[PDB]
Amino acid sequence: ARTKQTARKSTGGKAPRKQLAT
Amino acid sequence: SLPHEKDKPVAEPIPICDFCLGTKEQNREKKPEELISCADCGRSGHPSCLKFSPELTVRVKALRWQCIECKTCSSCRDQGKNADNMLFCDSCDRGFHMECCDPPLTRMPKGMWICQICR
Ligand SMILES: [Zn+2]
Ligand SMILES: [Zn+2]
Ligand SMILES: [Zn+2]
Ligand SMILES: [Zn+2]
Repeated sequence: ARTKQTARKSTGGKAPRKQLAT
Repeated sequence: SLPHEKDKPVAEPIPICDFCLGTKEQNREKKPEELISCADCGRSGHPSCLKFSPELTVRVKALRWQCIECKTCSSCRDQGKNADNMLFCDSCDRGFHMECCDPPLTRMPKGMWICQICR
């Protein structure tokens, strides 16, 4: 099954904060 | 939809994927792909960046979908100390604490898992 933990690894995490949309 | 999801207001969607920084016009393959957006925080992702199957993508677009961090248990409505081990349904992406499933689960299910609403 998927969990919060495994789903985080699947995306690889957001792009760096200063590059994200405001 | 569930009663507590109905008419519960949704946040303004951000029209950029938080994973690849593309818009609906350009995913990582430089092709158009509509975003999905968290109902609670408004942040968005391409389904391909979220690693969602086409079938899951269709279903979450019809539901008050929440991102990984905003996801609350569909039974108890909490996140809580056991949030990191909340199960995500492979049909609808809703979250359930193992102890809030019907029946309650002591160990993580193996393989694809379908929640009590979808099963
Ligand atoms: Zn993307
Ligand atoms: Zn969110
Ligand atoms: Zn719960
Ligand atoms: Zn489900």
